[PDB]
Amino acid sequence: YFQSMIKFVTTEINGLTLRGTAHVPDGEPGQQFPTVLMFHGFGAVRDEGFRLFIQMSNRLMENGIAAVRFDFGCHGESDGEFEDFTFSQELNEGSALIDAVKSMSFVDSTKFSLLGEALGSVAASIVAGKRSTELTSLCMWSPAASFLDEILNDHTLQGKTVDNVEKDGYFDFYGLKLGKAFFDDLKNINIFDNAKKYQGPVKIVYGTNDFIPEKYSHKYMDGYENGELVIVQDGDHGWQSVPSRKRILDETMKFFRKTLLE
Amino acid sequence: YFQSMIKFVTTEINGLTLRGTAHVPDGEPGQQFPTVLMFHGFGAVRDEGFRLFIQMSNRLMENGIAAVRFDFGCHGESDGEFEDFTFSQELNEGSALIDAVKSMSFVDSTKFSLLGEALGSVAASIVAGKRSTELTSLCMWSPAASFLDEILNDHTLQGKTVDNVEKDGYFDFYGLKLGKAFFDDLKNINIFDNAKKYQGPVKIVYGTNDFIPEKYSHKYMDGYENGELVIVQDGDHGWQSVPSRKRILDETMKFFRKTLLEA
Ligand SMILES: [Ca+2]
Ligand SMILES: [Ca+2]
Ligand SMILES: [Ca+2]
Ligand SMILES: [Ca+2]
Ligand SMILES: [Ca+2]
Repeated sequence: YFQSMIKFVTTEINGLTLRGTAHVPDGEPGQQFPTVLMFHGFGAVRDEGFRLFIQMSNRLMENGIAAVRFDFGCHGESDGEFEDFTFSQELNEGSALIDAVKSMSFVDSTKFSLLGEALGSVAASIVAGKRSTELTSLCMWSPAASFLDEILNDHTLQGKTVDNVEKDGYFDFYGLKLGKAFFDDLKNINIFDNAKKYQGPVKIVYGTNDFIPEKYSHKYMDGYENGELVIVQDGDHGWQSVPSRKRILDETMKFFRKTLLE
Repeated sequence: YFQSMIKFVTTEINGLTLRGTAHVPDGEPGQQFPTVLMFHGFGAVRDEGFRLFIQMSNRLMENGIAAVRFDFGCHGESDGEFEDFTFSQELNEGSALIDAVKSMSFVDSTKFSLLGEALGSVAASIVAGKRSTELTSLCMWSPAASFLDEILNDHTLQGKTVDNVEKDGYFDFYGLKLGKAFFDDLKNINIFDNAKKYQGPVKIVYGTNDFIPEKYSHKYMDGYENGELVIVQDGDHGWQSVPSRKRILDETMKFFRKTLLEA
């Protein structure tokens, strides 16, 4: 019998090494656990903001659910330059990470779910529709499903103009160079028609102080046969208040207990 | 022969597992390399913001300098609750990390330096002064040396009031609880009298848009026998523009080439 452990994991997808962390519950040798794979947001890292995914991972681990989270390609400690990042490759990696994680010794291939934050929720929704028979459930926090509308119609990315990409040669995201390839690839992305292909249990948690409009969470619900939408009064995009951090962890543990343990 | 590699490392300090990443250059079996140990800022993680420490780590690694960076206790993936965090224990961990990292198999303990960002620069400056023979050189980005003055004199932590910590039991830092122990421990901290004990090469990089007042960088320089201050026009606290990111990486590689590869 081995106590719980935190270990570091890697995988190779399309020639990039993706680097991640796994939180494995207490158990006997060779035990396979229900597992949540977590997708971080745009230009974020696998910890997410202010220990958010770390706290969620430990909460799951203490309750018998393994938690795995990788840096996407061109993010965090994974290989790849942000200038080469495209959302299509994030989607390819998210699908490939299902098989990478289900191959791990401690993961029950039949009790496996996705959790997302922000753009990671958008990726999770699309991967879930394309790999619907792989997922026991799907949980989406603060989904950034407005990102196509904002960039393509309002010509901004998180409020900053995208109209100087040709003049500058890049878009400046907090000191990272985001390339033209990202913007050229946006025409290939479909969120909601792909997302409605997943008809397992879905939970969406939206905070009223999120800068993403609430209507995008309702649009997801319009397409889900088994959706639940929780509106957290005065929650924000990253669950960056003490009360809303407790709320997001509790609501999510409740959902994964119901769908992966009960 | 071995190509460069990224490996994950852990060490135990005062009952907490601290978790870190090491970037090891290309080399022969058992080769040892000049090494930079990096200290992140307050409530940050070992990647620092927007890949900052990752980019610096890879730049060093590509040039034959190993880079090591841990989450401090109560930060990132390391053990410890933020409610229990104190700066004194950060200083103790920084001291213990010098010893743990100097014993790593790929580290040349005779060519070993610290790099800091923000509060990590303050920690680096104090540890460097207390362990004045241990470091080949010291580089500080955007040192947050105002933090005691801000909390103790202006009664704010990054602009938010600290006056309710005793009544309410904690301070809310972006969803994390920061306990009274942190605030009670501030009286134990001395920055500048400790920092001036280090007499090796020091480089400070300050951006004109940093919210930390420039005067604090001059106070450090006033106590350093062998200091250099670079002032980056339009640089900010976290080096969060493409031009200022290029500048900070280039200036720091230049300093570590001089102090770790050419000396
Ligand atoms: Ca246990
Ligand atoms: Ca593979
Ligand atoms: Ca690789
Ligand atoms: Ca090489
Ligand atoms: Ca431990």
